[PDB]
Amino acid sequence: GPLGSKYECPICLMALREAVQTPCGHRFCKACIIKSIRDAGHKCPVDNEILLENQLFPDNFAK
Ligand SMILES: [Zn+2]
Ligand SMILES: [Zn+2]
Repeated sequence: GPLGSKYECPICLMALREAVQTPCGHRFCKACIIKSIRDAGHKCPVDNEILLENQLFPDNFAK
């Protein structure tokens, strides 16, 4: 639809579910990134940095 993502998961083009931040600094949905790294390869699709499941940390939005 509208073009212009604001903290969005490019994998599903949906708003971030549970928001898991990578060490790369990119936040993805807690499932989309997992199903992209243990299925295709361990990388963030945007910029191809090596991403591991244990390296993912849910973002604290309670601040
Ligand atoms: Zn997603
Ligand atoms: Zn990245």
